[PDB]
Amino acid sequence: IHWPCRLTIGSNLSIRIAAYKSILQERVKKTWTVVDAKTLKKEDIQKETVYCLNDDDETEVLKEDIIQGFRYGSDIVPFSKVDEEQMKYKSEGKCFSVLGFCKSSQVQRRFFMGNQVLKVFAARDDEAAAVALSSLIHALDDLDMVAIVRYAYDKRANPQVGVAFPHIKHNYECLVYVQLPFMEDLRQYMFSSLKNSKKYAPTEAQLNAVDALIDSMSLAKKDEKTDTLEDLFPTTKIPNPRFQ
Amino acid sequence: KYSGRDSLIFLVDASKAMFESQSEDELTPFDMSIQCIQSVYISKIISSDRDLLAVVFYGTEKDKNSVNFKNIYVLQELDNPGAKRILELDQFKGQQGQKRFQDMMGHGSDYSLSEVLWVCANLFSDVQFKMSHKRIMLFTNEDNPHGNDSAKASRARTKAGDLRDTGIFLDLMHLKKPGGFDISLFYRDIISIAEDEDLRVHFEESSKLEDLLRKVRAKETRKRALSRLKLKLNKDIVISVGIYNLVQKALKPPPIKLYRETNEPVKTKTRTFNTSTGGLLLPSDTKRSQIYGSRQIILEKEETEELKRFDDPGLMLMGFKPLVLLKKHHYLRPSLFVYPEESLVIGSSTLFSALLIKCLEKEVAALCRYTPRRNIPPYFVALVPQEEELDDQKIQVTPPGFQLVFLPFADDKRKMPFTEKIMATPEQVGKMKAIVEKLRFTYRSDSFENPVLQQHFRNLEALALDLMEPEQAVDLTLPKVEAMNKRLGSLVDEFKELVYPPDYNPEVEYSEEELKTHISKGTLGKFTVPMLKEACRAYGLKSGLKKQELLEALTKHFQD
Amino acid sequence: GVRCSLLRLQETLSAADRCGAALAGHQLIRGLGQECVLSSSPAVLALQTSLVFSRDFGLLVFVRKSLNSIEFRECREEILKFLCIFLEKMGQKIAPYSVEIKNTCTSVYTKDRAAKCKIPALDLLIKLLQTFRSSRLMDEFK
Repeated sequence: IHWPCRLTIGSNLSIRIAAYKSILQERVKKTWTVVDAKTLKKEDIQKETVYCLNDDDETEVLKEDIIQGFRYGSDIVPFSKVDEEQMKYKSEGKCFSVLGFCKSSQVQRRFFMGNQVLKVFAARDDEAAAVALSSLIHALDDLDMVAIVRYAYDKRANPQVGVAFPHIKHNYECLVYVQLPFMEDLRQYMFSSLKNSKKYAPTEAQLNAVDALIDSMSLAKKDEKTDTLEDLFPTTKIPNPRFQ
Repeated sequence: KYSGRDSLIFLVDASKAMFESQSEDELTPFDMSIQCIQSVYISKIISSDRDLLAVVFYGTEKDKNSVNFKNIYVLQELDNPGAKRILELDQFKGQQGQKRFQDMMGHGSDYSLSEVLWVCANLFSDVQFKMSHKRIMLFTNEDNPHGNDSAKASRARTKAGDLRDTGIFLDLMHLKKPGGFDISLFYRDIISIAEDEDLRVHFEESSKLEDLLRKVRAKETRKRALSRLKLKLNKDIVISVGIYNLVQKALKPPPIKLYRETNEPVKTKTRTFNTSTGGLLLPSDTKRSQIYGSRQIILEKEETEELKRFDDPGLMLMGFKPLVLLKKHHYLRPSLFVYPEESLVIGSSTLFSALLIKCLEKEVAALCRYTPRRNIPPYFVALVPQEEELDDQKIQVTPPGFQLVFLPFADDKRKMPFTEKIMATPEQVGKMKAIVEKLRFTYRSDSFENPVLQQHFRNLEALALDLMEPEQAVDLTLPKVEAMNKRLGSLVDEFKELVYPPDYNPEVEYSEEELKTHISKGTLGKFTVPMLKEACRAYGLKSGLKKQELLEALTKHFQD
Repeated sequence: GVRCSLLRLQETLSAADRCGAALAGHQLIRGLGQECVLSSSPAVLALQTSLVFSRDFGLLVFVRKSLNSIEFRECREEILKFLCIFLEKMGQKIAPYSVEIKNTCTSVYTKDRAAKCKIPALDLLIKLLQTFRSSRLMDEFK
């Protein structure tokens, strides 16, 4: 589906844009409904959360007598639904602002997030903003460096940063958006080096054997010697076997 | 290691010169230290709310410690940080806070500097848990506590060395005061971190206290395996690896239901109640079901999990692919990390290291079938060999190993509409290049913070310490529109004139009779969905959401 | 066993800083119970119930008096380990004050959100160990 927005640099430079959805994990639409094994009817079944007090149970504790609460340290601070809605972050609707431009080497495929990828194509059929966007992506592609973006879906959705690589093909021309990690979103671990170790250093015979192994099980042949890596069994075209 | 919790003990001076300071707008060093300790508390309660923190004022007139020692006060003992512990500390901020401390604690009363260090070790030794780290910051505005008595200095040095031998690393965050002396002095052989520094004699500013980056209010530290799988090169030869995650989405802790009258947590009890005939139901008389049109498919609970089982949990290697065949566009899930582990299979690390070396030598990536749990459908993965990268400071930033890359299936790829290729020209691609070069940026991972999480944490702080107004987070992901516009210059308008055409702006009430007459009238038109819904609800007929549902049901039933 | 049980251990759940002295309570409950080996006229069968199970200063009620004590809910669990295996004496036909102890055990079941194999599976052996040695009075259990 169409997703209109406006990519803006500074304050007065704006290009009408349309980010179409791209590769995203897809699940099964239908759902499993619990049904009693006596007449095959859902109406007979009935489930409901029943909040119950802690001391010697109780008759009931009603919905209207329940308020939110957030753990903060060893104790609990009583928040509330209305207070959450009142005092919280408030953005300014959908936005695709550009923070800046960084070399296309400081972002790496490992530091990606999100369950989706976007392809910010152009504006609609009017070929006015398309020229500006194509100029931007060509300036990013013939040169190097890539555009960081502050992207937000709606007023309610949280704003996220990301990268917009140039992506030029013989049929179309557009950028692609993928989320980046935040500061709290990042985890650093400590691992022992696998090269300076002496116990697990493999000998020459093992190296040659595994070299022959990986040369035998190569999944790509340089057929016709035309500098084309003709592909053997590729995994990006097999349909998800789970659904079938 | 895993179950150890870091521990911290502060040590705030309370000398006479510690309180009195220069008479200007600059904070008195005591208020600076109290604010910094409060900031550390606030940072450490939101992040890793299991460490131990305690504060031990020294130089006071009173005394409170396990072993009776003069002029040493332990305001709090080692425990998890709490809101009440913060509120017990903010009463010392300001001149009124200074007077409160003076009337409640005192000042002067020359100390020994050794019994305080002994006391700190006492609380460190009184914990019944593990001790991952032991640190003691020494907030002080003086650098030569002694010198008129060499015996006290020697005793302090001996006790500090003993603490270092025990495994206690103290690091003083020196406070600067008017004058000219904060010299490297009888504290140099005491700093057991022994941080590298120029050690310049004539320091004239506050020491490494701004280094706190005060209130980094977002973190959740943890290291765990997350899986322990077998990598089957073939049917019979298998190696054992662990599947860590380097980057994972951060979410705010879930809310807890509370009873309004007593403000105590209420336990929930979800149970499938009777069939309007009384009683409770078995997991054995409630089968799962699905409906497609008029066909109802009835399927048991275990058979539901049986239809999504393909392989045993493990990585089945299926070949090697050149790195140039792994396109950047394709991406589904955050990339995981693989390290060789030697608990299930001995000798996995050697084969893993040989495979890594000869796989990044030939710039190829292992292709495997990934099944993380017992009943998950297989999902292909390209194991990209990630070579270890290290800084000059011997700090690991990209640990060696294999990195998962989830290759999407063809089901997970969406198709774009046809678009017309329109290319730019020279003389404006150059202008775009000039603008981009004028907007340089050295992107770093530690650049931005989640604004929603930051706002939520600040709101919680305001609601737990009655700050009378929440702290407004500076939204780091907001573009500096005015600064970047001023830096850009007038070339943006040259761009706009160059391509954009001059004319291009870039920017109830119803009853029986009316429905009986309307069904013959046949409109049910300006009749809104909100009022169709209320009619069908208050009348009691079955209702849905789509308009055609109600438009058919009411029409068929009301007349026929 | 010793009449000073009230003085020695009811003081424990009265003071602040409940982190600690749980081992002291464990020592107290081991001392009061090492005397259980004696079998010649214990004369404490009717004494314990009014002291360790009473609604005034009992110990099974020290779950309703332990709800707010999270730090003394697993320490309470560890002491009530032995407090609940204390019933391990199947050599008596006496059945005094068993009716209310049945629902007391039921309350212990419906009180603790954790230690589910430690507080439970440690209670409700009163059933099948102490109860169902019955059908002579049988007023409420079934």
